[PDB]
Amino acid sequence: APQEEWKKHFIHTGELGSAEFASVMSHTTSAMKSVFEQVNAPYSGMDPKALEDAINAVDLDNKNAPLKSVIDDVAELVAKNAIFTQHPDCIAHLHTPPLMPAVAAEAMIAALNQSMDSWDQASSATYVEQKVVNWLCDKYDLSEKADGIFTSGGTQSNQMGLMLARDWIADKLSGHSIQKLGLPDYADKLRIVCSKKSHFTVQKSASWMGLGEKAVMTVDANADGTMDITKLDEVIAQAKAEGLIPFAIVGTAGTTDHGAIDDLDFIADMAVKHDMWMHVDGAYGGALILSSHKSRLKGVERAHSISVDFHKLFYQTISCGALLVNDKSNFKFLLKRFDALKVFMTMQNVGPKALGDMYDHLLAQTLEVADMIRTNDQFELLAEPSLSTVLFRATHETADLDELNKALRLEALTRGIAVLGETIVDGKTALKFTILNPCLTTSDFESLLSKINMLAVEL
Amino acid sequence: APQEEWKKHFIHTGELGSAEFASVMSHTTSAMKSVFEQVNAPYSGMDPKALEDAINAVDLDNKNAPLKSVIDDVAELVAKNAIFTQHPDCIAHLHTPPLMPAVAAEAMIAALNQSMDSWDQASSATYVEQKVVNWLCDKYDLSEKADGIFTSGGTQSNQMGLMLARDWIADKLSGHSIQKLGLPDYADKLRIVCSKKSHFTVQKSASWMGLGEKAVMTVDANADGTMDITKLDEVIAQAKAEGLIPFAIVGTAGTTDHGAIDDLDFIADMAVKHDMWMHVDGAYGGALILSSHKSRLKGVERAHSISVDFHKLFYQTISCGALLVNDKSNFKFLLHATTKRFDALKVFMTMQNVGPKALGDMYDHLLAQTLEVADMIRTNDQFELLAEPSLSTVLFRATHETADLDELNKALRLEALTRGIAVLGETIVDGKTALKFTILNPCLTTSDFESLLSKINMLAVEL
Repeated sequence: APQEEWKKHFIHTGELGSAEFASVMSHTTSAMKSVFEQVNAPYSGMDPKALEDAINAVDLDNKNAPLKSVIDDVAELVAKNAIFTQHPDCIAHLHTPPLMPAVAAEAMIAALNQSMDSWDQASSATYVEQKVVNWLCDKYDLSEKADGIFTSGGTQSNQMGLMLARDWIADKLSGHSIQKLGLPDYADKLRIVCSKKSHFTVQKSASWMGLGEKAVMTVDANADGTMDITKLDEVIAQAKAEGLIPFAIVGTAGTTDHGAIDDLDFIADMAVKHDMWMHVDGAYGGALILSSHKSRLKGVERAHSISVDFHKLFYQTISCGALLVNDKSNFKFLLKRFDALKVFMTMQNVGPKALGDMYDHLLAQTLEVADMIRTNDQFELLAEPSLSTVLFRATHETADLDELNKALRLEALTRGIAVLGETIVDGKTALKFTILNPCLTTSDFESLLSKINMLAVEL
Repeated sequence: APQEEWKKHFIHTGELGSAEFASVMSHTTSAMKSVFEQVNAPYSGMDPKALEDAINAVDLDNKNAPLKSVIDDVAELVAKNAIFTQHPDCIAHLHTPPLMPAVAAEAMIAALNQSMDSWDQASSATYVEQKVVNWLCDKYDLSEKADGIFTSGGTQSNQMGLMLARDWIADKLSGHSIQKLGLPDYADKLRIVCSKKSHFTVQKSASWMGLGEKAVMTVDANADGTMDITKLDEVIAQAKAEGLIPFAIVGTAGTTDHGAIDDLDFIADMAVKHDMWMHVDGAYGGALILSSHKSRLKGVERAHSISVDFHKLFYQTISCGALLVNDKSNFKFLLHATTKRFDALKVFMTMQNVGPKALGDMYDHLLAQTLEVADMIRTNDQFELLAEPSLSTVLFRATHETADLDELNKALRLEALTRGIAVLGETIVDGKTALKFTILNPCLTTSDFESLLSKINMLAVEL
């Protein structure tokens, strides 16, 4: 009935159909510009309980306010108190400050609202995604039978590559269709091999697909975080001696805490020797394929599958991930948002070389930051960097450092002074920088170390 | 290292830090306005081979062009040749024209780039998501113990609801942790009961979680698309009598073709009698909770789990879905996506702006209009109505005294698409090719439908 009133809530084609659209989006842009301009820390420091109370009090039933005012309210309450990856002291996790071409692509994705499940919901988008996927297969130097699909991120990609592996091995061993029949009777013997430092989405993937955490067999890691190749075949051979069936092996290209890259070529050799599927978790370090350091990923091009997550080191907005396969017939076992537009635009604008130069810069800078910590007597460096993470702690001659560094991390977060990672290294609490922003200077790091020390002094 | 030239590629905080950002976004908003203004059909009608060739020819290596020109190029090649859900003649699928508040929300989501997996990556966002979840649990009248989480949409929500059911039943029967141990030895007996018209993500869900398509036990559907509850008790009793373990049942609130709503209350009573998990797939008709037709979902409040797709009839941009559970203790099975986006902002903004009553009013409208369109087809000798509508879909076909109708209706559907005249659904109804309207846009008029049927007839006359 009052359809004329409803027209303002929607975009329409033809003359004047998008005037309100342009007005509203111009308004949202200015609102966000004002937020960014007034940000002076990674977090506002607002009491999380007070923030929670104010959000909980918001009226979602009888407010019915003009959209521009709802945008102002969200700017003020939501945006102002968010975590600003764009601030130099937000430096904890694989949580990327977004690239401009991805933020622009999102504006077009939203307005078009294409659905990737069929051509007639995603005409030009279907071809864009395939073009990006084709280009990706070329960058990782995959075979002529290679293909890929965009997913929600590294988690869904890991789960998909491993679920492909699950169906692949059952078909191999006994021509058994898991898709039609469920898991085969020997499923309880199947085992996925991975490092102690691989992402927990390996165990989670195994649970989801019905094998359970018990299906995951770990191999000891080295001290730099890499899988220990001198133990690998032994773990596989002992399993087989016990009647177990190692069917998949996960090589990690960029561990979450160390940024370690497994020996992919040796892992690929093991996959050949023992007839396993190699899945490469390239969520973090897969971006190095564009850099001067591509050689560290040698063996990746031999993978059965590879998870690539663009919303980490490619700086794309969440979600943006792909799963690649060396042989697209493996997609037979399996027989949605336009996130590929982000990568399509990025590569035309910033381009792959620039991205690689950024990563070269990040690796060098991370070495420099380790050196800064090493020579600073209020800190202790806890590992030598492998990629763009730094592992370190505040130090004191009498204080209980586990206690100090846990308190430190949470205080810095709560006050909005810095957003720092926290892990265990060698049995000790470590703080973590995950350096992603390629525009930080040594003075940023110097100021960051000083903020952290000033907090340590008070605890 | 050219850190000063890289600066242009990123937003920064403080004075002048977001100047380029504003300029680029304003450019992009302008480019989309131009696109929308020049759009005059659901699809441009460009030869798909030509469009694919042009897209494949794009340089992703050595172009390295200024961002505004790349934006111009994508507007020209990608946007201009997209499927426009905003055009009245785009009317095939559960593919929604986006609500303005969802589009504005995406701008803020993209700029903040919060990651929902932890508070220190999503500080205000975590509470926004929980607020919206709590609100949803109210709207569906769930228990004091209810909770939910946002997902990528109906597929992920279906898979998660049924995976929870899978772990729930192993825990109940033998205290067996599927999380820790994998499927129990009796897994081969487990069965999920659904109708012949349920979404195929039930079978796909079963395949993903290790049970296989053979785990799905289908029950006959009535002609109107609803589950036939006539033999449902006996089908379950017989399965159990054979040593099978029916552990979950899917009630569909809005089937894909008919828009039929299963008798969710009786399914819930089956689940009490037979000790099963009832999962409600409300990806389509879950939205009716806000309308005058809420009564049709009676029984939804008793579900063990409910999937809700906001990017369908709630008009949110893809992705925007959630899975609700009546007892949050059931989430314990999940506890050992990661990186997930702040989609809940869309609903949070939409309910402040449009609000639930206005959406309810839109749905009342859509149900009435669908009946009106069915009537219009009924009294038009050029078409044959193939089902009485149940929600916002209409099933019909072009008719002719001698022509092969299966052939005619197939050809006109594909031709309407490739010429960009209309985006129409196609299905099978009583073994006959049917065309389909999925009416979603609440702003369409009688004259839109008259002209749409006229456009279709003219295609038919030529075929």
